[PDB]
Amino acid sequence: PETPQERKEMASGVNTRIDDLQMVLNQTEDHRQRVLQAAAKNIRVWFIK
Amino acid sequence: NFEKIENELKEINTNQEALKRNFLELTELKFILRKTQQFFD
Amino acid sequence: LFRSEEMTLAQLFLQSEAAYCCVSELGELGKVQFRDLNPDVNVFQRK
Amino acid sequence: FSPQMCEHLRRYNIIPVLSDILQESVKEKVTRIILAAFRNFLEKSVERETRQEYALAMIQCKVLKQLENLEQQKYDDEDISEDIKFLLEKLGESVQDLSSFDEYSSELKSGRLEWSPVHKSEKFWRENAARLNEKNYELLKILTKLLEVSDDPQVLAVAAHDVGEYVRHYPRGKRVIEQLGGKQLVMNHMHHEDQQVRYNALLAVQKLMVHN
Repeated sequence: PETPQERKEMASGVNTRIDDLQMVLNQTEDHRQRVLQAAAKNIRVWFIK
Repeated sequence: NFEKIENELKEINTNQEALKRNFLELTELKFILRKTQQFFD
Repeated sequence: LFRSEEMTLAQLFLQSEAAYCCVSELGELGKVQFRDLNPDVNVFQRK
Repeated sequence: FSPQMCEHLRRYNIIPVLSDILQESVKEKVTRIILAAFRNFLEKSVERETRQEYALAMIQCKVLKQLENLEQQKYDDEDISEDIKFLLEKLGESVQDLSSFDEYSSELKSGRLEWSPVHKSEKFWRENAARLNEKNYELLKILTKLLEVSDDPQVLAVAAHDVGEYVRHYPRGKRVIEQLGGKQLVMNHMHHEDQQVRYNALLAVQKLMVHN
């Protein structure tokens, strides 16, 4: 930023963006593991079928 | 039934291998706004 | 059991509708050896 | 065969039960007339109300996707081998016709528009990259207007699919939702109890921030 009091707007801009970027990475992991809670179930019959 | 499972874990995993990089580039941006502020002061 | 077996060459007549389901019930039994009726055919066009 | 009888029998559950026999197709003569009856039902109908027999028949049932693998088989009757190409030029035209900006406008303005192939098609989102811009940003401001005042027990996921696909194809559209506050909306609706609206809102907020 090269200036004072505009990095304060920047560092609080990355502070809220990381929060919205970590709240999706915690939500996609337990959704992908909710896929493999159901889709990894019954794979052996699907190989046989 | 299978194209749902095929396209989900193909879209999510390539999202995860891209959104981790977008996240790991941003935390080293959040620290170098924090480190140079106290260094300037 | 000191001799081998007694086979048959039985001939199936499977209709159009019951062509999957009878061979499927032949798969659970599993004492049937299928002979290749069409040897001189390429890997496609096999219906 | 008579066109006056086509709109007389349409006050019934005719085509969806006729699609439920087409999935069995065990006798191979039961479905050989059903593919022929659908051509006779549409071609011998001199009106424009075959679009009602598009919105009921094939875009809401598993019969449009069944025409492809019925073509890929080696059918012997020459009247069915011409019937599969006659229904594809019919139905291919129908998918194309189905996707149009005006129709989409009705869907988010007249509202209550569901999981039709107007959202699922890439050919929809391919052309209208600036249609959300051409309505002076109000087109981006009326989809979210229905998302925030209403609970939408089923259709909440549909407009969340509308925003997630649009910000993928247009990178400047993410700044519109950042001034609008619709980013906070999809962070709330992703915690909802229904797995159909929770996943698509999860699919939307992972598409809003693809590059930062």
